[PDB]
Amino acid sequence: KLEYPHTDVSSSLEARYFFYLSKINAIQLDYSTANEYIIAAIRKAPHNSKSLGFLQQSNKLHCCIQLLMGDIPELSFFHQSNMQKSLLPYYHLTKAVKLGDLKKFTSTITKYKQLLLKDDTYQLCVRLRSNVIKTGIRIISLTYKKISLRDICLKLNLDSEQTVEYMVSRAIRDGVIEAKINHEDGFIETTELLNIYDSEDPQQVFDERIKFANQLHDEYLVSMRYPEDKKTQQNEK
Amino acid sequence: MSLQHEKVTIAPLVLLSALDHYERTQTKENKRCVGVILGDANSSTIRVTNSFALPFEEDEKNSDVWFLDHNYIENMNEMCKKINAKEKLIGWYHSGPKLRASDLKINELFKKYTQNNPLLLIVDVKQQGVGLPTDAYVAIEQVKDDGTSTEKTFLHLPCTIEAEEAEEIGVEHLLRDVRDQAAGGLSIRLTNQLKSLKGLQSKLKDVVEYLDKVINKELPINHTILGKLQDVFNLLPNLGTPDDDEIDVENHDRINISNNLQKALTVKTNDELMVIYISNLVRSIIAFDDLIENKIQNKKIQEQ
Repeated sequence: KLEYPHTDVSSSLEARYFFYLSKINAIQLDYSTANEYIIAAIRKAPHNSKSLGFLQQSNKLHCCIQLLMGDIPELSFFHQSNMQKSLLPYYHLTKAVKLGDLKKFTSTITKYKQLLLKDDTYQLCVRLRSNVIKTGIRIISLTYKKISLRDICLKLNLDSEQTVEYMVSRAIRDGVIEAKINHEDGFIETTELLNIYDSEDPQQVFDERIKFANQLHDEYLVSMRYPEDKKTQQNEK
Repeated sequence: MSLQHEKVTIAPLVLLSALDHYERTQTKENKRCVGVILGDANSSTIRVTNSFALPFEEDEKNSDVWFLDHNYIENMNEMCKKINAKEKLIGWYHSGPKLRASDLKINELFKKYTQNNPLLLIVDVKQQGVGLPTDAYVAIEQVKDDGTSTEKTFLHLPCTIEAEEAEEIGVEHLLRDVRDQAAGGLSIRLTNQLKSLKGLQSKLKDVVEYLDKVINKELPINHTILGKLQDVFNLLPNLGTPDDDEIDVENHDRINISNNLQKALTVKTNDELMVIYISNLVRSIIAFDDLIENKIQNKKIQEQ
């Protein structure tokens, strides 16, 4: 529709606005754009006790959104909160993904299922199953340049030689593992270049950082004048 | 004679006079002002102090028919030396509006007078270019075979300016401009970079058309000229090599520094904000004292 203005709108209305945006993108399979908003939405909301509940909602969502995009969110952020007990099932989601252990993630979502359903994080959890598996094989690829797919099957307790192939094969379409499978030399061999300093990539990062910085220089400049003007209207020496 | 002259720096006054002289003698195209050029030389830095007009009539029916006032030159040389001794005959200007093959007949007359090779300043007098329209040529003599045995030819030298305290300020004083040949600030260097690209495209056409005229409008094949052209192509950069890659790594370093330098500036700008709100804070206490004084003032108004 596009008509959502920014002209005079309260900070209460924007803060709620961004929370909704995060939810709406994630169920329709966009994760990229949900990151920016889930972070924005924490920042506009204040950090009071009467508001603590809203922050608990945001913090639960921040785990799913981040993980599906394929970046692990801070262990630290959930550790060193007071919200740690609410985010206790959610800490256990993050640890499962980290270790790559399938068995762990399945156990978590069974025990805490009633809690997860209220907050509406559970539907997102069915999808987070997929993330657990890729991490388990991701781990093996970094450690081990050449390992036979026979050995990969034993380790993550997979069913056959065909199973192990089809997970790894999809992982490389999206480029997450980044390897090559050899079925006629009987091992998987990593094709990792693993350098980004002799890529045109740094150019692209620095652009965001510079644009944000200038953005703020203008925001200081504009704001500064308005109180100065008011004191000038009032009589003083 | 000496061929040791690597730059010519010309004062604003020399340019301004010779140009000024063109309409003071009320000459129009195909009639020439020439004048005497006075200044320093025998050095790498040529420093062009002053100039004065001569009468000059050009007949172009025969380029062997020319007018030059001989006596005028000797007389004038001696008077100028009594104001300032650093004035010597260092050449003569030709008023343009282009180079000719004919300027060499005239140059011989000026070798006579001088102990340096005469500078031939072709001052183009309609004024084309976003640069200076002043060319400098000094006749250089060297043995060379391009259909000749001993060549006299004219080698270009750079034209730039140098000015005194007084003269610079007098230029600035005329001008309502802030300059843009300076390459000082960010703003100025932006303007320049675009002027540089436009400078480059226009010269390339002149090279492109010259070559069309040999091969289709039939001038002769000049091996020596082409030869020079060939090397342009030989010393070109070639990318898709590690050379191209060193550039990529270079870009990264400079843009990283721009970000880190910019982050410093994010503290500077933000810090100041707090200081103003301090000034606003103070101005309300001051305004309160005023507001009290003005409460009292209103009772007087009622009373009176």
